[PDB]
Amino acid sequence: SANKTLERKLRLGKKIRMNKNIPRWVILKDKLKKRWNYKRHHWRRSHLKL
Amino acid sequence: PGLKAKDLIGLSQEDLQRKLADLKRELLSLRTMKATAGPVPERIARFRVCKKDVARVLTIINQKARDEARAAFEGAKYIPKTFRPKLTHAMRCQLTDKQKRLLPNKVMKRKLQFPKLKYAVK
Amino acid sequence: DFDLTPFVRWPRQVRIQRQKAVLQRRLKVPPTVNQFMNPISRNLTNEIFNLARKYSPESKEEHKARLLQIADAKANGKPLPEKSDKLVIASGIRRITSLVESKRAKLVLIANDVDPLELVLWLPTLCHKMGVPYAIVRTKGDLGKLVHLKKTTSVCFTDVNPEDKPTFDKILAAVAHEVDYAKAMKTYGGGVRREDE
Amino acid sequence: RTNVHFFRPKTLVHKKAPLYPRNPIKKGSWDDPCDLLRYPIKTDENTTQIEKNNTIVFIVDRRASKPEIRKAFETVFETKVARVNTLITPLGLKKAFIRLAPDVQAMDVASKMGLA
Amino acid sequence: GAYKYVQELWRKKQSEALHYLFRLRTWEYRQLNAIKRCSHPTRPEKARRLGYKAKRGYVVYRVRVRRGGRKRQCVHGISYGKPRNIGIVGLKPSRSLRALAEQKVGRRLPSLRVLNSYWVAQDGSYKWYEVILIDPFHPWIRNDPKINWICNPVMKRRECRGLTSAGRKARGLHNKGIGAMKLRPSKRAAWKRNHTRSLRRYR
RNA sequence: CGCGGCCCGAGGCGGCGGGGGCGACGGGCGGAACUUAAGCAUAUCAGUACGCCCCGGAGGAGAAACCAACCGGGAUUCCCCG
RNA sequence: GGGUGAAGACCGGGAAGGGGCGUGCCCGCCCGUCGAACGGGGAGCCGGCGGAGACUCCGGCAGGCGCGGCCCCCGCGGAGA
Ligand SMILES: [K+]
Ligand SMILES: [K+]
Ligand SMILES: [Mg+2]
Ligand SMILES: [Mg+2]
Ligand SMILES: [Mg+2]
Ligand SMILES: [Mg+2]
Ligand SMILES: [Mg+2]
Ligand SMILES: [Mg+2]
Ligand SMILES: [Mg+2]
Ligand SMILES: [Mg+2]
Ligand SMILES: [Mg+2]
Ligand SMILES: [Mg+2]
Ligand SMILES: [Mg+2]
Ligand SMILES: [Mg+2]
Ligand SMILES: [Mg+2]
Ligand code: NA
Ligand code: NA
Repeated sequence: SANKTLERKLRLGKKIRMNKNIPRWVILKDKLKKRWNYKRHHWRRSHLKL
Repeated sequence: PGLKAKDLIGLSQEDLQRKLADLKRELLSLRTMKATAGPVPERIARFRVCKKDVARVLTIINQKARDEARAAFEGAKYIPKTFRPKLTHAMRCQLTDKQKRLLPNKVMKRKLQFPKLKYAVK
Repeated sequence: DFDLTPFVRWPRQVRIQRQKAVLQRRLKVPPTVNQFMNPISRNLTNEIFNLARKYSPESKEEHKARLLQIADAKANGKPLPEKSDKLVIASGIRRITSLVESKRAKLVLIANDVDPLELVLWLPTLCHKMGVPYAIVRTKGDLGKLVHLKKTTSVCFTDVNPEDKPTFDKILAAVAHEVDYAKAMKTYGGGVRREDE
Repeated sequence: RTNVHFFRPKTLVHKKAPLYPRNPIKKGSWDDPCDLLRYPIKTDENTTQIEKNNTIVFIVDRRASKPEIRKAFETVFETKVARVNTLITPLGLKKAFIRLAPDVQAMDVASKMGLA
Repeated sequence: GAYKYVQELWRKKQSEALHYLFRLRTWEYRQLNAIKRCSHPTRPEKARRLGYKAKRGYVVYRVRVRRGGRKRQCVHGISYGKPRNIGIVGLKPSRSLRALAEQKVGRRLPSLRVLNSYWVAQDGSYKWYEVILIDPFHPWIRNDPKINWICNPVMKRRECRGLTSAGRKARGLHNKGIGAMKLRPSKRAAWKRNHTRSLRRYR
């Protein structure tokens, strides 16, 4: 909604900042086999419950 | 790189305070440089050193202050709870060793007239 | 207007106190308890308190001075000439009972307001059976002040100096006149109607 | 007695007088002026702000309020401040719009700090 | 001999004098709270017999409890199982009223150590007891060899583990010999020892 | 009508304590039914599951208001035996 | 405050239950800064600007509520409304 508490707003803020891929220089520095971050979410499919 | 606490322990409180002020000011300057333009290697190199320099100066100041305050309450009955000896809760709430060895007077008298002796059989 | 004081709602403690006084006043109290409701007169009590004040034990400030002076002098030497044998009165129910049963006490004073009362409920009959004069008196505080304690259950005379003998004999005669045992043991108390008085 | 109600009497009340201090050493917090300010924001809209309205856009600590942002800006950059507007962004940072006093050229201060 | 006289006196509860005193006391207690601190013991001789001393660290509390049997806690008074478990109102508590008073006081004052208790009065809907408690951190208590043992951490909440005299009696520990061989060191311990399946290496 | 002692209470201050956590072992309470009886109601499962409270490195118990019946033993605990 | 229950907990007006001015006196039986982005509530309009914001930015013109200085007064008219 457009009328939220700051407490709910801060927990949703962290979810957005975390929805990122694995950086390219990290994949090769650590010699990673699996190159996708499976803790990502999509707004049309998820239920954050926050 | 950076300062050493060795030669830092040789300054007065005011000097350290001024040093800290300058370090924080130029840390803000480096943050501005990172936020704008681009991260050239030299300023980014200086950045980490400055952060750890602030850490070191704060360490020295706090150690000096703690030593002074601890010397202020050396012989008092009640001292701040931050200077009392480090123990656990359970061993803090416990009887000392002599309190455990106390006996009533009658038992003291009895246990003195029959002391332990060394002997062998055969 | 009119006075509002007799209409105040007092705190629970005060009300309990006053109701307890009333109840003790208008119930049927047995004669053994009743004897502690009928103390000795005030004049004789004053005479006895004067005589007893002449025989008081050590004073608290004198005690404090002694605790240093005589304590450190007993180390020097001459210990026997350090605790004078000044005649004093005795306090405490245990000691009083001990010397009443051996007939070393001439006069026994018992406070009228001991709580609980079983502590001294039997003492008058023991004294009577032992042939020892006794008197009930007004307050534990006064008996305590005699011996420099907050309060005490009773004191007793064990000896008196030759000079004070005549006054002691007068006091004894007055006490023997003013205290009767059989009448006290036959008389009930309480039973006062509210409307009557 | 003009009131029929019994009230608790008035007794002397004392003040606290601890035998030992509860916080022997005075410690700092987050609110130091230089650490309160984080960094300026650099975009074309913001340079247009500097040129047109005499305003600078800065990132600050979320716990800061308008009066202390004004004081910190005045002390760290020697200048005068007219008004401050604030904002908390969707990612959780605090943004301040600082408009300088009319007799102050915001552009020269911006350039001196290196923002220009 | 004063305390001998007091003891013999307290053996005659039905005399007129003691009857009058008991009536006064029972009226007095009925106007107070269910848990209350006392300035001093009401019965000095019994308190001395149970271990009380007149020094800093000993305290006395008066406790009130209700009389009669117990009623089960089940909605609408319905038990649902087999017919032998169907009773509601005719039951009796497994512990005595003297042992319940110590539990109530221990719950109310968790920072003190319970010692003992004794009877002081009853009136037909209540009984009153007195409980002796010790402050384990007072220096006079901690430096006295005669009471030091209660400063140990194993003396914490003795009444909650059935270790006082009344709890011990409810556990069956006032008996020895024939009739008492299946209840030491505790009922469950004896049951466990008598039903263990020992499987040795060379069976 | 005022003020001293004792007694019973009230408000504040100082210094020390308490509270909560821990799928085992330990102590104290409350307390089933499935199941077996070839049905089932006493009995059994079981003084178990589970609920509540409380310690410790162990806990609990413990120096006879005991066994026994003998040419007797002798605080408590744990193992073997029936 | 308390009451009850083995507890967990649940129930509750009969209880010495606060302030002011300013240091002494005076007044006074007894909870809640819990519960409504629709109920009550002191006060905002116009024009313009961006790529994504506007009763919030800028320009103009106003309102309400406080604080600080300087001057600065303790009521008259009508037959009556
Ligand atoms: K069973
Ligand atoms: K609202
Ligand atoms: Mg800090
Ligand atoms: Mg034991
Ligand atoms: Mg306190
Ligand atoms: Mg089964
Ligand atoms: Mg069957
Ligand atoms: Mg079958
Ligand atoms: Mg069937
Ligand atoms: Mg069985
Ligand atoms: Mg043990
Ligand atoms: Mg509200
Ligand atoms: Mg509205
Ligand atoms: Mg406006
Ligand atoms: Mg829009
Ligand atoms: Na607990
Ligand atoms: Na432990």
